[PDB]
Amino acid sequence: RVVGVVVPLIHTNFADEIIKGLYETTISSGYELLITYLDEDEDHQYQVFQTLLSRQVGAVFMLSLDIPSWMIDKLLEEQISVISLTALLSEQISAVTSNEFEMMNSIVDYLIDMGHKNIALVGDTKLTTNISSTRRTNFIKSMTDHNLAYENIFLYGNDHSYETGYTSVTTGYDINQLPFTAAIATADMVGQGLINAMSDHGKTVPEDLSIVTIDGLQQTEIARPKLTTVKQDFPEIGRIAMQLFLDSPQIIYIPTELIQRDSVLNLNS
Amino acid sequence: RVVGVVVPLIHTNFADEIIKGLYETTISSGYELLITYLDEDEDHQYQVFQTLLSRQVGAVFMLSLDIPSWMIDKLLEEQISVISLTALLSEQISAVTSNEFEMMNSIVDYLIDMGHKNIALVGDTKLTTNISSTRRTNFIKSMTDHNLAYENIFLYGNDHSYETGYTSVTTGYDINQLPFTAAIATADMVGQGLINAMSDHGKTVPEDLSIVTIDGLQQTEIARPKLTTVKQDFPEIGRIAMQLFLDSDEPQIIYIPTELIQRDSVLNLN
Ligand SMILES: OC[C@H]1O[C@H](O)[C@H](O)[C@@H](O)[C@@H]1O
Ligand SMILES: OC[C@H]1O[C@H](O)[C@H](O)[C@@H](O)[C@@H]1O
Repeated sequence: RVVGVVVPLIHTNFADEIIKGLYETTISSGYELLITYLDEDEDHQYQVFQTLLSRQVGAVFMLSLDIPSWMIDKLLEEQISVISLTALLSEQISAVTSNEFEMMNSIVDYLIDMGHKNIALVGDTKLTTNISSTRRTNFIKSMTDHNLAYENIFLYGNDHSYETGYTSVTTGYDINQLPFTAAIATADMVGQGLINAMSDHGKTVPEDLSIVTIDGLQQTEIARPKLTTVKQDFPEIGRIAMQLFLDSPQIIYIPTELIQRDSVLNLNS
Repeated sequence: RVVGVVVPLIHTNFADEIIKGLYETTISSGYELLITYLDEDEDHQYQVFQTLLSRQVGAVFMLSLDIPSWMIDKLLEEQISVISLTALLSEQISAVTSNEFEMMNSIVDYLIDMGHKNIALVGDTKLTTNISSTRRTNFIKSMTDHNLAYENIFLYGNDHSYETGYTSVTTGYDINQLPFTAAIATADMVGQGLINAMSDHGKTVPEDLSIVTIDGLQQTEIARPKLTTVKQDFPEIGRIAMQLFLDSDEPQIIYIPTELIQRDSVLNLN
């Protein structure tokens, strides 16, 4: 009675929170949890798969979004259950996730209510050949649904790192003449990068830039000012996913919450 | 051709860095890496052990200080190599670690050179029945080796959390009249807690409190002020532990060097 979890070698702190939930449910049901890491090297990825097959796992939980199709097919073809978390990896399998459009729309709704019109999405905003640009597309859809235009929509960045947040307002835009009043950060660390870049250049959040992040992990509480954030319930994603395996395709959505803290200015005030 | 790594459920981010090192050496030697978590429940611990020998691991790397003796013994008795990382778990096994006294002594030496005399250790400072209070003991030894006295030595905390750092100078001591001028934080997040507690109560680091942390991970770079820190080479610890296993067919301790990185969180009082 073993289940596997595949975690990217490069991941936000959210993996540990998902794993805490998976672990709670595996322990109480008589299963053990094996954790394995996945790099972007096809040959190493295959070695790993032989390690999932050869520990005769009953299920594999995927957190990545960057999993090769042959891995999912090979696992399913061995009668192993495959369930993806925080993303919809394949038509063929079930997923447990926060609802991406609802998260994004909750932020845009809020920032517009707070008087913002010119808004940036900062973090993982790139277009690629094989991976959906989920947040980029949802941001643009939500902004346009709220009757804002292309001229109000700003994008920056290739990943969820602190560095991307930091560079967005140093190399990306003119920190002394920012064309947006608010930034939606695709992960908490991007938000911290923004805070520090502003502070390091003698500016202050939220007076000089409002920020909202997605994930709502510890860093949003450690930041000064404390970051307004859409908090995901990562442990619940894990628990619900394991329970889905135990009870046996579909998509199950776990709700999120926009937590209002100290990083947004009311421009109507 | 598999090795296992046992990680505590409650861990600083040092584990990931060790795992990065382990992984690079396993990859290039044709081994695969199984990661398992360990909680405080003896019955769950035994299941984890059953998962380790049933997956026929050649070696098990231990990161915790809290592993039961019976697990180490049962693994060794199955002819599985056991090596501990960042801690010397048993006299029966090899270990790869930063040198704890050298780390602590380097920090105390620096703080005293910078004019500090009244110094706190904040973080995991508790005495227990079964786990050596390594940092507490080394702090005290170093302070007394430098001819300071018990009246100069302050302690606070039971763990390496942000909350322990934050609470140390708010509910542990009087934030308005701290009896120490510098705090040695046993983990980076403790240092972050200290910075925030000071900032939230109208004070500023380092003007009102100097801080040095142990570990030197990303939090020390994103903190403001940036934290002066003893940086451990966690990936090197991981690589060397795996290399020890690969090179083996008695038990040794291999010390991995550290370095004190001076940033923005210490004031010279002289
Ligand atoms: O951590 C930032 C993001 O990482 C991954 O893309 C997850 O799918 C997403 O839920 C998370 O917000
Ligand atoms: O992260 C704080 C401490 O945690 C663990 O106890 C490690 O053994 C130690 O090396 C580290 O400094």
